[PDB]
Amino acid sequence: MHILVKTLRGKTITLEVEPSDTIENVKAKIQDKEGIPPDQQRLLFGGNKLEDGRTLSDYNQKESNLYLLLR
Amino acid sequence: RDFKAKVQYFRFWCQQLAMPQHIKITVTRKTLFEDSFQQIMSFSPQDLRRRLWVIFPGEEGLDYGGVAREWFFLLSHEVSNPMYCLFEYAGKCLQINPASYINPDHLKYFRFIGRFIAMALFHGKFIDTGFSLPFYKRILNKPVGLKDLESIDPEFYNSLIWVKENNIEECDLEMYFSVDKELGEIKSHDLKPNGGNILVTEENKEEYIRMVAEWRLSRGVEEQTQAFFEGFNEILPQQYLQYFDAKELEVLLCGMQEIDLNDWQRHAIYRRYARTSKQIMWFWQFVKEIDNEKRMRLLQFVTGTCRLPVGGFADLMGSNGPQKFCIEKVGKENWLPRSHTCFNRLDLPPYKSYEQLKEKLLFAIEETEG
Repeated sequence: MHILVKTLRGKTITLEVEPSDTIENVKAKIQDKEGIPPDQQRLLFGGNKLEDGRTLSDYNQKESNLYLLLR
Repeated sequence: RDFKAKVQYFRFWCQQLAMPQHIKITVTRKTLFEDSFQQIMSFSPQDLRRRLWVIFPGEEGLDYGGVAREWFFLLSHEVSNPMYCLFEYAGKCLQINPASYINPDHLKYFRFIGRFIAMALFHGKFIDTGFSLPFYKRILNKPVGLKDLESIDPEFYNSLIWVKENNIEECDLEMYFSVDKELGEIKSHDLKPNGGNILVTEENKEEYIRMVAEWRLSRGVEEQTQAFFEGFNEILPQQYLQYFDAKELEVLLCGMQEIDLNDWQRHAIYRRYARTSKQIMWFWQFVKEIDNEKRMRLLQFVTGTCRLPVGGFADLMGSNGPQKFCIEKVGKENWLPRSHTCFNRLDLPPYKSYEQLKEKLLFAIEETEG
């Protein structure tokens, strides 16, 4: 499922990921396109923060917006 | 306050600025948008303040008396058509399309849409089209912020609410008062002077959340908005609408509509609540008690608009496609009720009595959330 990875600056990053992929695996996939260490990354879906290890199907779909906050 | 008193006052002000005699407006149904554009622009603002004698030559079912109500109704539908490249719309609200530059004369057309909307207010004719809650605040020269971003972009709003409610200094997050701007390549754009080298902290996180929300709600429609208000203010000056709010101005433009309580309850979903829940039954007793004037304000408070589709509450639309009216169980009796216009969801707390619900909801739809 092709989902969008956005920031509060206005940047966007379309990354292809399966529903079984985790937040630690999603942050590791962002390193191949953006080049940021996964420890400095802080993703969030909805109003809640995404915890590294849990699968993407728990937070829940195609063409979604995940906001990335750098550390 | 009383909206009937405010509308009656505004109608008196227009009657004083009105001009004598009338003007001819000739249009056709086939090329209505372009005919109307050529016609409205051929006249001066003082001529557009005279009586609008509109005609649809060669249209059975209309006569050579006044036909302005059918013109204002039909033309408002064609304004939303995406082929003109001015507004982006949902199939079957008006959001200015940032790619309107495609139409080389788009700013000339936005001035005409400015005159059209100011002419509907002045002449007391209703339109069957409406802008977003923040856009009505733009017309009223009221400040825009994070609250209004939820309607246009809910996930950006949700990311900003996390920054507001969580500790950025403990989490150690790199954020500056600057945003991306493109046309070739991309460059930084400061929100405040020297914003790019000003780290967002706990002291100024509220200022940052405001300035980003304000930017996001007008990032690529500045010239278009500026062109719209050139046309608006030359017919009706914005100063005449200062005593109205974004919900009153919508009803002043779109007119009053009788809401069907049966179609409302039949096509209403419930989150963590049942149809037989004490609070859900008190809510429909409240809707039945209040006058249509307050039912429209309750509908506006939950969905973001008094307008409804020709189909009904079954064809109700949200931000992510079709979403029916929802009532969610959230909080405790101490809380005030909240809403999510993107999903038409009402966050109703579990109150202990009907009078508490009647006092809390009636106050929340009048005084709004802050």
